[PDB]
Amino acid sequence: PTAGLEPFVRMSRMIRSGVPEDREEPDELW
Amino acid sequence: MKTVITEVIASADSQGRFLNNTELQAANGRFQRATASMEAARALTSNADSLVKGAVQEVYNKFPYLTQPGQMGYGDTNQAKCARDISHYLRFITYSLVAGGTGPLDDYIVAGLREVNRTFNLSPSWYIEALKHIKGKVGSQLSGQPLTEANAYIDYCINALS
Amino acid sequence: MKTVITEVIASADSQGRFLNNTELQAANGRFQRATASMEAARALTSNADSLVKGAVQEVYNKFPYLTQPGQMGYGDTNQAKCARDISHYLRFITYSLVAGGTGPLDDYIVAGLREVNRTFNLSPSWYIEALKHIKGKVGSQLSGQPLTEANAYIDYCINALS
Amino acid sequence: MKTVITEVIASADSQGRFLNNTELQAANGRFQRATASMEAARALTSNADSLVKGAVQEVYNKFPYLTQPGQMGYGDTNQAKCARDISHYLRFITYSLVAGGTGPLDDYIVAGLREVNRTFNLSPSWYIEALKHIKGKVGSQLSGQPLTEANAYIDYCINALS
Amino acid sequence: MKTVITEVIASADSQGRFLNNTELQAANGRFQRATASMEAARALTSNADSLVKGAVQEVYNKFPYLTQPGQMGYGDTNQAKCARDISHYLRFITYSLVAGGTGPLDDYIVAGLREVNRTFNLSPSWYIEALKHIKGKVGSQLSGQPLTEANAYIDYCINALS
Amino acid sequence: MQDAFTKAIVAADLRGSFLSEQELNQLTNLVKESNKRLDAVNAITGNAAEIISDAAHKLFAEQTDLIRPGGNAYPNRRMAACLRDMEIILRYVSYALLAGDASVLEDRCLNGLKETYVALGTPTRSVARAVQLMKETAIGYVNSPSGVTRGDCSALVNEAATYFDKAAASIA
Amino acid sequence: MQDAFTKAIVAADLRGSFLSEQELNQLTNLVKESNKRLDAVNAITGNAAEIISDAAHKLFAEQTDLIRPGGNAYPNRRMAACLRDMEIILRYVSYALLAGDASVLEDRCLNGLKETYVALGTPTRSVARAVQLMKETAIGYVNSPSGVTRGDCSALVNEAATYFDKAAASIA
Amino acid sequence: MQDAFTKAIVAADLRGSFLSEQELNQLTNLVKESNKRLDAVNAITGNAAEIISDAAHKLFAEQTDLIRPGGNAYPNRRMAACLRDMEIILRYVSYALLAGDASVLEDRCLNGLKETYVALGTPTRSVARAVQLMKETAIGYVNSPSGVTRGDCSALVNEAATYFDKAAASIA
Amino acid sequence: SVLTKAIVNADAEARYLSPGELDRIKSFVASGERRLRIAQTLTEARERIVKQAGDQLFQIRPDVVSPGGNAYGEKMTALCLRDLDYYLRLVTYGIVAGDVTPIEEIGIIGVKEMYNSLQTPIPAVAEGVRAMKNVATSLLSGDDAAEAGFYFDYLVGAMQ
Amino acid sequence: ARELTVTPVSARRTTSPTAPTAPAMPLAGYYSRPAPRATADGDAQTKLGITAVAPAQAVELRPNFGETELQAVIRATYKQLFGNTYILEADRVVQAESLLRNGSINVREFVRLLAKSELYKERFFHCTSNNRFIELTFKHLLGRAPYNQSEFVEHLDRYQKSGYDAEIDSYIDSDEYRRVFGENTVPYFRGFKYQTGQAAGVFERTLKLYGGDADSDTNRNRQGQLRQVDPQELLRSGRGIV
Ligand SMILES: CCC1=C(C)/C(=C/C2=NC(=C\c3[nH]c(/C=C4\NC(=O)[C@H](C)[C@H]4CC)c(C)c3CCC(=O)O)/C(CCC(=O)O)=C2C)NC1=O
Ligand SMILES: CCC1=C(C)/C(=C/C2=NC(=C\c3[nH]c(/C=C4\NC(=O)[C@H](C)[C@H]4CC)c(C)c3CCC(=O)O)/C(CCC(=O)O)=C2C)NC1=O
Ligand SMILES: CCC1=C(C)/C(=C/C2=NC(=C\c3[nH]c(/C=C4\NC(=O)[C@H](C)[C@H]4CC)c(C)c3CCC(=O)O)/C(CCC(=O)O)=C2C)NC1=O
Ligand SMILES: CCC1=C(C)/C(=C/C2=NC(=C\c3[nH]c(/C=C4\NC(=O)[C@H](C)[C@H]4CC)c(C)c3CCC(=O)O)/C(CCC(=O)O)=C2C)NC1=O
Ligand SMILES: CCC1=C(C)/C(=C/C2=NC(=C\c3[nH]c(/C=C4\NC(=O)[C@H](C)[C@H]4CC)c(C)c3CCC(=O)O)/C(CCC(=O)O)=C2C)NC1=O
Ligand SMILES: CCC1=C(C)/C(=C/C2=NC(=C\c3[nH]c(/C=C4\NC(=O)[C@H](C)[C@H]4CC)c(C)c3CCC(=O)O)/C(CCC(=O)O)=C2C)NC1=O
Ligand SMILES: CCC1=C(C)/C(=C/C2=NC(=C\c3[nH]c(/C=C4\NC(=O)[C@H](C)[C@H]4CC)c(C)c3CCC(=O)O)/C(CCC(=O)O)=C2C)NC1=O
Ligand SMILES: CCC1=C(C)/C(=C/C2=NC(=C\c3[nH]c(/C=C4\NC(=O)[C@H](C)[C@H]4CC)c(C)c3CCC(=O)O)/C(CCC(=O)O)=C2C)NC1=O
Ligand SMILES: CCC1=C(C)/C(=C/C2=NC(=C\c3[nH]c(/C=C4\NC(=O)[C@H](C)[C@H]4CC)c(C)c3CCC(=O)O)/C(CCC(=O)O)=C2C)NC1=O
Ligand SMILES: CCC1=C(C)/C(=C/C2=NC(=C\c3[nH]c(/C=C4\NC(=O)[C@H](C)[C@H]4CC)c(C)c3CCC(=O)O)/C(CCC(=O)O)=C2C)NC1=O
Repeated sequence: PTAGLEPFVRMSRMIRSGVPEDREEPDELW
Repeated sequence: MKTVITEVIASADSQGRFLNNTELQAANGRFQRATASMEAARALTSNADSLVKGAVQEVYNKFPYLTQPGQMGYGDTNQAKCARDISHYLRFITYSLVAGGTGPLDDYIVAGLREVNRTFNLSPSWYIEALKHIKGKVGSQLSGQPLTEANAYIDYCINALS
Repeated sequence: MKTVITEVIASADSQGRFLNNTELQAANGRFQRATASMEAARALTSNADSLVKGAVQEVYNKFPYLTQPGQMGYGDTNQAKCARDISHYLRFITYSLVAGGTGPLDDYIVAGLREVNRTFNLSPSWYIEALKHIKGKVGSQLSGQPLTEANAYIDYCINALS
Repeated sequence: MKTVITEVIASADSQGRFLNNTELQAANGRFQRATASMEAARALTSNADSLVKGAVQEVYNKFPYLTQPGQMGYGDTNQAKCARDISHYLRFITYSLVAGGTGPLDDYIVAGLREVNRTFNLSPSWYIEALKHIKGKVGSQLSGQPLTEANAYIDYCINALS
Repeated sequence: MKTVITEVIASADSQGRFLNNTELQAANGRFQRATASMEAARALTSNADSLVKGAVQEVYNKFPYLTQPGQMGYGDTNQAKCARDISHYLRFITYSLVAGGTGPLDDYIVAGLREVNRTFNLSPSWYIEALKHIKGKVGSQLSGQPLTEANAYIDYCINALS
Repeated sequence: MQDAFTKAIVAADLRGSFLSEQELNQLTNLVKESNKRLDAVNAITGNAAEIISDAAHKLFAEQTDLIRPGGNAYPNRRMAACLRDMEIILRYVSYALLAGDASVLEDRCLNGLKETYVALGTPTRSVARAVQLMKETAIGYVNSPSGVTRGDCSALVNEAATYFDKAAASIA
Repeated sequence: MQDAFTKAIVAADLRGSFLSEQELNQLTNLVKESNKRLDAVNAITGNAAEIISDAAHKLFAEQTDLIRPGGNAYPNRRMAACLRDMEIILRYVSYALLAGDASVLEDRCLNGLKETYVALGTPTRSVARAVQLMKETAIGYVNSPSGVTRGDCSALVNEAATYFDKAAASIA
Repeated sequence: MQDAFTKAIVAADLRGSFLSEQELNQLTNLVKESNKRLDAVNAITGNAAEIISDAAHKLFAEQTDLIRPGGNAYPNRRMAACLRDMEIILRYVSYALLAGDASVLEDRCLNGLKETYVALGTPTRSVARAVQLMKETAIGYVNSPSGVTRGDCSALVNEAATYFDKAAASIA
Repeated sequence: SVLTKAIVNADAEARYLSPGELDRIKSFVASGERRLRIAQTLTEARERIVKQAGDQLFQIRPDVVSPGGNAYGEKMTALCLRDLDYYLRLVTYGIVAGDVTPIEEIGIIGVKEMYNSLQTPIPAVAEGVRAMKNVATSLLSGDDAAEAGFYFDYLVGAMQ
Repeated sequence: ARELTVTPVSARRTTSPTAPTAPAMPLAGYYSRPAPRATADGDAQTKLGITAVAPAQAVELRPNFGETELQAVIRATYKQLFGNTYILEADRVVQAESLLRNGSINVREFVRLLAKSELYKERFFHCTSNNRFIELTFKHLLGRAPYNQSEFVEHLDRYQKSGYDAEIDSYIDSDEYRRVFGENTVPYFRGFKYQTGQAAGVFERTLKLYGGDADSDTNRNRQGQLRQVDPQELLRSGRGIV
């Protein structure tokens, strides 16, 4: 169904459509 | 004898502890509630006579056969001991109202109830029906928090008998 | 965690029993009392900053020697950990105010207090004096039943430390 | 399940002890008694059908009002569940006869009886009257030690219900 | 009162048992050790006067503020009750030395210590510092196994107070 | 044990903070609705026996296998155990309702309960159903009582339901 | 255990009667003064440690024999027992004060106490005195507290005194 | 419970033999060094409180998360539990040191301990560290005491270390 | 990783892996659990490690935290420890990879140009890393402490 | 719109800030911020399958008991000795309750009469294996798991030599029962507190024996009465040629 289109989570050599989920943000702590 | 006051004191004592804000807050509830309770008590007290005769009769009207010969609603002594018994219940209801807890009911009517009723061939159904009737009429003697209090204790007796 | 609500529920459960009029009267106390408690809580909450700095200083003013070198009121870390500790106490006082009982104080500060203070060479006298001072100033932030509540819990901590 | 055999074994086990002449004498009683017991059992077994219908009816004849509408001896389902219940009692009586003790009665009818009857508004009086009737008719199906056995267990149920 | 002798006897008694080679070996330790113990005892006994005045003063020299007015090292009665208290400790140290165990210390000073000190606002720190000083001076009154014994018991008191 | 305030306090403490003005007013509202809450708990207490009885009558009306030999509410001993469990669960649901928090229910009653029943051979789906029936009748009573002041108790009826639904889910 | 209401109820029942209008209003008055009562109990709780401590300091100021060897508040173990008893008695006096009845004090604390002390060799007259000192200071606190509304607490101060005086009498 | 002699005896018995001249002299040597051993056990007993205190101060100096809310040595109750465990472990290490065998330590203290802490959410690596600090200070005391005769205690200091190291390894 | 490095050399010479290359993959993977434990311990103490590095740094160079210093002030110091947190993280990555590929692309290639722009004294960043070695190394067994130490000394080396 | 854009933090993602030419203020605290593993006290007890309830608080006959406190003691003793199992009112030991009502027996002797009752033998002794019986008797009377495989061998040997009643008396006359319940305290679960002279493995074993406030040492579970603490795991902690 959308299974063919699904392995497109690998994107490119290095291309991920935006924002890498949760991202730690340590500046407050420092 | 279970009251809000005795309960909090019991709980303090058993932990070897002075009464603290938790326990005094509790006590304030019991004292704040006294007005409604005691209004219910006064109304149940002065209507006692008729509340009792009303409920006694209703036991016979709901269980017609009780009043036939050879039965337990027949003759002066059965019918006398019945009025007395409902009167005992109303009496302890007023006491529980005044006391701020079920203690008087627990100690003088609930503890032992079933054993006694079972040895003497007394059906709880009668007593529930006496109390259901008393509950119907107390609907128009009281209202608001005095009625809620009266209800609380009448219902408490009905659950004790089921 | 000890509150009027948890206490009555505990007492019911341990007798295998539904909550009855005794227990609900108690609960009404805790709910009726919430307004004064929560006013104390809001006042102690917003003044926290200064109540803490006031009490911290008073520990040094009453025990002057603490602030000399080689002593436990000297250097940033001791004086920092002190402010923090009084802040912990005020925090749990507000919690006890909001909760309707001493539970938060019992579970988070009283249980273990002496063992900890004894291992770390912390004198209760400081903490009593911090609290005596906080009690002085809370005299003019509150009045009536909110003040009585604030007092109840401050005094509860002082007795825990004596 | 209480029988003479299980009782003596229980008593031996609990003292960490082989069965001795005391315990084997006891067992001989139970075995010597089996003939009378089992004659009662066979007679109660084949007459079951009519013993049950006889007792069911007698509950209505002694409590006429039960069979009126709005009552618990009315409609197919009440009257069906009644026959069934008396049948349960006779069944366990035969089991107790065959087993050599009250075990089957204790485990399957006595344990829990009152709680169940009280939740479901079932009066013991009916059941006593069912059993009193069954006792009347069993007077002419048996005699001698088989009758004494039948009686022992019927009476045991009547005492369980008083 | 805990001594090597009482301990082994207690352990025998509680198993319903005569003293055996295990228990008599133990006792020999206590008897072999008496010479060093009792030398410590005699030295601590005759120097008592000065050991006490030395430690009392050291409490004021280490806590200078104690000797100012409004404080607990001021006036004849505080300073008198202090000397007395250190004297109590040295007394029980000598007793523990002579007795062959901590019993005298456990029964007369340790049991109850914190409750008393807490009610009377007595800081253990003073008492530790009294004892630390007594330990310094006892370094040159004794040596070898008498010093080790003296130390054992002084340190035992310091741990009781931490 | 927790109540709704105690819960607030534990979450605040895990931040190292005095209660948020957010949390304060949520609790001010609980105090606001507390008379209704007391009536709701009182509705259950005042009809406990009938709630259990009526649930029961209906459970065995539906599942006539439980009262046959071989069935888990047969003989009298087992029926009394089943009636007792109905009461125990109704009890802890009423406690949760006074408290404004499910914890007493989850910790003292629901924790381990399913595995107990499976060990015993007690059909959990039937027990879940008995709980669903208690819910219907209990809420019935919360909604239609003796001379209580007229108002809206739906918030509390929902909350009571979730306690009944927790128990059901936990057991089935 | 009795409180002032429970006491009324027991006496009424022994007549076979609903409470007399006499007794009703006596109890209405107890409810009338109950805020003051709560402050009075709170006065003791809030200063329990100092009440015991101050009583103690003064007891041994007067009776310097108790703290000598041979004396019943020597060594630390005995002093801790004596301090503990002071607390126990102050505790049951506060319970009686919340209750409006001496029974908890007489039944759980005073009953047998004298004979205990005599068996132990504890000088009862000294214990009586320690109780008299607790009374002085406790009432001090009942009468002069933190921002309580001004009014007359003498009725309650008397009643508290009789509980202290019961204990003293019972023990000496 | 085993000590170093008892251990010898158990191994001999498993051969069906009287103790080997090998084993005899190993035990003669333990008797030879026993005064030193008594001083070593005495070093720990005489400074137990400071050993725990100093270990503690340093543990929380390093791991300031434990004393924040969310941390396993917060609030007072948990800190008291942590201080108590430090004492318990130091206690069984001293017992092993008197005995010349680790068994009392392994059997009464270490057995199950790791799984307890994991169940509790107690960070085992922090507990291991607290044990390492107790070791440093304890040995410090074993090596530099009050007027003990001068000699070499390194054999005993090693053995004490292995008991501290057993505990650490067992827990981390 | 060790894998990436071996393979890239293989592919670049148009060939299958050597016995040597195969051997190191085998020895490497055998140390997997150990390397993972070394990273865990250090991840578990990260907040403590940067701090103790940060104290060791400011004693040795109180000037960096002085009027004309790159890290002078509370928030110029906050960013400085954050950079120390960055490098400890990269060190945990390197240890589990068994080489520097990741450490290198993320935080040394371009680092001279970055810090020269910000005018950060590079050699005092190298000191901050030595300081972290000292702390981290005191939370690891002798054998694991050495294995970790190689990666700390690499970063110290690359800032040079 | 300046204010909205500016004068307001607005919504980006979340979160902000602290940076050039710079910064913002909500204060801070050094030992203020909560450590991340992050939480609670009481999560610990409650996490598992809560044994929130045991930390304990014994109930008793504080000389001068009320009928309500006595009924609470009686209900607590039945819940402890028989677990969460329903007991019919006909199955109750009415004679032993009457003796306790009259103050003629203490709570210890009432527990002795209940543990010697035929109801306890039917539920726990006749329906389980002798080793599982011993595990449950330790659970019900002492509130703990067994410490070592020696306690089992001594209790099994006493039961074989002196029978059931002498085995029940051995738990109740133990110095452990006397030291920690005395005469007037109902038995309660103890295995969640480190107790003096314990064995750390007792905590884990008492958790295995305590399936929670809804579990039934109920003797019906199809398989019926088995065992729950392993013999291999029991052997860790001691093993001796007792
Ligand atoms: C303190 C509280 C208290 C209660 C509640 C109480 C109930 C009670 N009801 C009794 C008898 C009785 N109760 C009734 C009741 C009734 N008869 C009727 O006409 C009606 C059907 C019904 C009233 C609804 C009867 C007929 C007896 C006589 C039973 C007998 O001795 O055969 C008895 C037996 C002693 C006696 O004969 O008086 C007790 C103890 N006793 C108490 O001390
Ligand atoms: C949740 C409730 C809670 C409380 C109440 C609490 C008290 C507490 N205070 C502590 C330390 C401390 N407390 C102080 C207190 C003071 N220093 C001064 O300048 C003044 C004299 C005084 C304030 C009045 C000091 C100096 C320390 C450091 C002690 C040390 O580690 O040497 C510690 C040891 C752990 C640590 O070092 O932080 C605890 C547990 N901890 C808690 O979790
Ligand atoms: C194994 C032994 C055993 C017994 C003894 C037993 C009794 C018993 N009788 C019941 C109901 C009943 N029992 C009766 C009895 C009668 N109705 C009449 O017409 C007469 C008055 C009377 C017969 C004398 C009735 C009407 C019900 C239905 C009650 C209801 O659900 O409303 C129920 C409730 C479950 C059900 O509805 O079947 C039980 C458990 N159950 C058992 O498992
Ligand atoms: C048998 C063993 C035993 C011990 C150890 C003991 C301690 C002890 N010290 C006390 C008082 C005291 N202890 C001190 C101690 C001191 N004052 C100073 O100048 C110094 C700071 C310090 C000495 C280092 C003071 C001032 C008091 C009077 C406290 C009071 O009543 O206010 C009291 C209260 C009773 C009394 O006032 O005498 C006890 C029981 N009692 C015993 O029976
Ligand atoms: C003894 C313990 C105790 C109880 C039980 C208690 C009840 C109580 N319920 C109240 C109100 C009320 N109670 C309800 C309850 C309901 N309304 C409905 O229509 C539903 C059927 C039911 C839902 C639960 C409502 C609507 C009010 C009026 C609004 C309010 O005061 O919040 C009030 C305020 C006075 C009044 O308006 O009557 C009290 C004191 N107070 C107590 O101290
Ligand atoms: C948390 C438990 C709790 C407490 C403690 C409580 C106290 C309380 N004390 C009150 C009054 C008062 N309390 C006192 C008490 C005193 N007057 C004096 O001069 C004496 C020093 C002291 C003698 C005991 C007086 C005189 C009043 C005003 C009159 C009255 O309301 O009866 C009031 C009525 C409001 C007010 O006037 O402030 C409350 C609510 N309420 C509670 O729910
Ligand atoms: C056989 C001898 C014996 C040992 C060794 C023992 C350990 C032990 N430690 C416990 C708790 C504990 N142990 C600690 C210890 C620590 N917290 C930290 O953050 C530090 C890393 C560490 C101190 C160095 C804490 C905080 C708890 C309480 C956990 C909780 O209830 O949340 C408990 C649970 C029971 C209780 O809290 O009393 C046991 C059984 N019990 C025993 O009987
Ligand atoms: C009350 C129980 C008890 C103790 C504690 C005890 C101690 C004790 N330690 C001794 C020796 C000693 N003890 C040590 C101990 C040490 N040397 C060092 O330099 C280290 C700092 C320390 C390491 C532990 C040494 C080196 C000797 C002398 C050699 C020997 O006798 O083995 C001796 C022999 C006499 C002497 O030379 O002083 C005794 C009796 N005897 C006892 O009955
Ligand atoms: C913490 C509060 C608590 C709960 C909730 C509890 C549940 C519980 N239910 C049990 C049994 C039981 N529970 C039931 C219940 C049912 N049977 C059915 O068929 C129906 C589906 C259902 C009624 C709705 C029955 C029949 C048994 C007896 C099983 C047997 O012994 O065969 C038992 C075994 C012990 C005993 O029989 O007394 C426990 C522990 N125990 C507790 O202490
Ligand atoms: C329910 C009735 C019941 C049984 C059956 C029972 C078995 C049983 N056998 C045990 C031990 C034992 N059983 C044996 C038996 C044997 N050794 C051999 O080499 C032979 C092959 C065999 C004899 C034929 C031995 C030697 C031990 C002691 C094991 C030890 O402690 O090392 C133990 C451990 C507790 C104790 O030692 O008292 C139990 C529970 N316990 C019971 O309560």
